[PDB]
Amino acid sequence: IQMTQSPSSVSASVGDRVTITCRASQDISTWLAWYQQKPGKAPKLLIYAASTLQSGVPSRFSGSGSGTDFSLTINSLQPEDFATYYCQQANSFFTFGGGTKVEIKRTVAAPSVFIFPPSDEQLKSGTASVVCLLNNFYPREAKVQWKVDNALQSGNSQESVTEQDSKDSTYSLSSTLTLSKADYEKHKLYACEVTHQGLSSPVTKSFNRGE
Amino acid sequence: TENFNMWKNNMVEQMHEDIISLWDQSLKPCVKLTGGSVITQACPKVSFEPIPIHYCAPAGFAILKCNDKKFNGTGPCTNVSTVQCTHGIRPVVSTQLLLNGSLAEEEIVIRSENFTNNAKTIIVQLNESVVINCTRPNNGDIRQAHCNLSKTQWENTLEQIAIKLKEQFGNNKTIIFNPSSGGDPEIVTHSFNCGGEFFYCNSTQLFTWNDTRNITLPCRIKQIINMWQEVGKAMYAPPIRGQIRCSSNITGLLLTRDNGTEIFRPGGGDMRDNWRSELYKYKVVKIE
Amino acid sequence: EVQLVQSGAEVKKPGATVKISCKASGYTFSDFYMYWVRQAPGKGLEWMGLIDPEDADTMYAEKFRGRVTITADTSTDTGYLELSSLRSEDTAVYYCAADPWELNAFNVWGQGTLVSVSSASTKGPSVFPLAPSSKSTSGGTAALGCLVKDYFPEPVTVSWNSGALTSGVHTFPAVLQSSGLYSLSSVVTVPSSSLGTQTYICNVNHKPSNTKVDKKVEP
Ligand SMILES: CC1(C)CC(NC(=O)C(=O)Nc2ccc(Br)cc2)CC(C)(C)N1
Ligand SMILES: *[C@@H]1O[C@H](CO)[C@@H](O)[C@H](O)[C@H]1NC(C)=O
Ligand SMILES: *[C@@H]1O[C@H](CO)[C@@H](O)[C@H](O)[C@H]1NC(C)=O
Ligand SMILES: *[C@@H]1O[C@H](CO)[C@@H](O)[C@H](O)[C@H]1NC(C)=O
Ligand SMILES: *[C@@H]1O[C@H](CO)[C@@H](O)[C@H](O)[C@H]1NC(C)=O
Ligand SMILES: *[C@@H]1O[C@H](CO)[C@@H](O)[C@H](O)[C@H]1NC(C)=O
Ligand SMILES: *[C@@H]1O[C@H](CO)[C@@H](O)[C@H](O)[C@H]1NC(C)=O
Ligand SMILES: *[C@@H]1O[C@H](CO)[C@@H](O)[C@H](O)[C@H]1NC(C)=O
Repeated sequence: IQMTQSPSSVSASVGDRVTITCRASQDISTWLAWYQQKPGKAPKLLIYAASTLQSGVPSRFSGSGSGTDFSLTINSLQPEDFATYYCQQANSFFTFGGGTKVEIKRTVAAPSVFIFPPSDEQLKSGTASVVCLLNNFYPREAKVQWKVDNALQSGNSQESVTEQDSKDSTYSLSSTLTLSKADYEKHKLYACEVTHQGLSSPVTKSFNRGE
Repeated sequence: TENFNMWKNNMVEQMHEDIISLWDQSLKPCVKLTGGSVITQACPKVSFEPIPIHYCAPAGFAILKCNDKKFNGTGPCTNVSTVQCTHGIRPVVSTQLLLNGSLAEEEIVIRSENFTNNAKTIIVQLNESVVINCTRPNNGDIRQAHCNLSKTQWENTLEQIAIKLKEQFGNNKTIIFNPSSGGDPEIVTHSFNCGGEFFYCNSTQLFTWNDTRNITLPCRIKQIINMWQEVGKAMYAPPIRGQIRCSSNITGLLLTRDNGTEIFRPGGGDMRDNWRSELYKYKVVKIE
Repeated sequence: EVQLVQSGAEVKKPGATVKISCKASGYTFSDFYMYWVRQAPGKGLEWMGLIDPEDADTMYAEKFRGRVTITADTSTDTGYLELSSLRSEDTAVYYCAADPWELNAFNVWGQGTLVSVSSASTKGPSVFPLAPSSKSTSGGTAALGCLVKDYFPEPVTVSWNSGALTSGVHTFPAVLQSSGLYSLSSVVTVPSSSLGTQTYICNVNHKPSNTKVDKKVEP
């Protein structure tokens, strides 16, 4: 009743052969189905019975396995094959796997760091949000820290990363620091140091409140 | 000249535990729900092909057989015979209708532990079987099925049975048959296992008869069933795509009585009664 | 011909009960299984349970086994899902699936139903300018955008210059604050030598509250 899907993430280039696996805690014979999902779109069935292909689905998709061990493979990787795939139990219950994301592999790219001070319109409302932007970088892994007056703070900030772009195949991260009007006025130096694989040393973009 | 008894019989409980152990070896559920516990396991697709089972007596014991043409199953038998093993009994798990059973020697014989009691199940034994074909269309719907039998032949059966009923409950009475009032799908419909699949056939045309060519029964295949071995639910694997056919003989029925008139409805549920209809002439006794 | 139409999105309080419906068409509704699956934003697919309408046989996942209920009205050909004791963790898009061709897989899917659970009431967002500056310019490029803060529930659409500007436009997914309110940001990279001539306006839209806002970003 438990499905393990590995790896969790895989990066490849166009025209490559991708292969993902799927493990079942209990013997479920040949009752496994594979799905394809894209951000915003509903899941589309690809392979059922752990081998039989769906009518309309490209022939470059093939599956195999039986019992507890399965696997999905693609003959050639097309530009529309990049997505998330799931394996599903289908003997009695229909438990899904963790899923696996297929991302595009490219050369390392250094993030363009920019910082935006709180607007006058927000300060009038009673709050103050600082935004740190990391534009176009790779891989997706990156660290962003907030330091107020050289003091590392945590618990008062959140971030979000955009999906992999299609033109340059990079990512962009947005980190927002939110404090009240009073708290924000009790300090002067606001900075967000960034550590990335494409950066030799931690880059820091800062500004003094009232500049 | 000893006393026989089919209701307190020990052999019935003997094979009941045997059939249970048989289903655990061939027809294993994929999900089992019993006593607030969720159990999951392997669920292989094994076809269920019944085979005549001969029950013999252990070392230091013997099986006595009663040879009475009209023995109600309770009382002293004058024609007692000593045998080694019983006749080939085909372990057919079902409800309402008894399949592939043994027929009556002379005429129909209705048996009951207590006719006066409406709670006690009534076991009917025919002296002539009525063939019923339950097939499943080949590769519409995979869970859809149907059964066919002779309408006229089934009419006579009901008529002959109704005669035996009044012959026991008094002549001046009206015998009417009505479908099950309610209950689980297995009880309300004629349920049975064929080709490893569980069939649930609608039995409204068979049990809607009044004193004053063929019959097609619409059936369905389920995966979630109410276990007969014990209390709880079980979920089996998806049905096979191949053709499923099973021609069997109706050799008996299970009736249950409850507008001042005699109304009889299809019974079943306790598979013990199914074994009784075959072991009503046998009993195990220890050799002295 | 064969499609599953679900009910519109809803909003519930932590502790209330929600009930979703799914109308089927193009096949014998009472002769096939109906499945339910939910997906939390950022996470993967999660099976909840199934049902055999004609007899009302159900099977629930171990997680929801205790506060979930699946039914199927064969009179109107509509399946229902009910989850009680709702929490902030139950926020996700719920789907009702089926298998008309009997392949033992979810071949057909509904459009989905977003169920937002939070102690926060429905509220329109507040748009804040992200003015360009020497702290956001790289050589010949400049960085600007808009900040949509404190809104509920989702979703929110954002365009620049009425869809006129698309190049270098990045819109980030929203983030759920501890207050139970959402907040997201959208930025754009443009030539620095065009900041004092070209006008930049972001367009924010919030349907759940009927809130449209057009903000002009200036240095
Ligand atoms: C005594 C009583 C009332 C009988 C009930 N019987 C059944 O559920 C039953 O016979 N089910 C069944 C299952 C498969 C087939 Br094929 C045919 C029939 C079950 C228990 C729990 C023993 N209670
Ligand atoms: C069966 O026969 C015995 C012995 O003659 C008798 O006592 C009993 O009433 C009979 N049972 C029925 C149900 O006819
Ligand atoms: C079966 O019972 C009927 C009466 O119900 C009887 O006429 C017939 O002789 C019995 N068996 C035969 C020979 O058909
Ligand atoms: C059968 O039921 C009747 C009516 O309740 C009762 O009087 C009689 O004693 C019962 N016979 C038995 C249990 O042997
Ligand atoms: C199946 O049932 C029919 C009556 O419905 C019967 O004529 C036939 O003999 C049975 N099986 C065979 C051998 O075709
Ligand atoms: C059995 O068939 C009759 C006649 O078509 C129908 O009215 C009834 O609903 C059926 N019973 C079940 C349980 O499907
Ligand atoms: C009854 O017995 C016949 C003959 O052996 C067999 O073909 C048929 O499958 C049996 N019926 C059932 C329901 O097992
Ligand atoms: C029904 O099948 C049995 C074997 O399962 C067979 O012995 C019997 O003759 C058949 N009934 C009749 C008389 O058609």
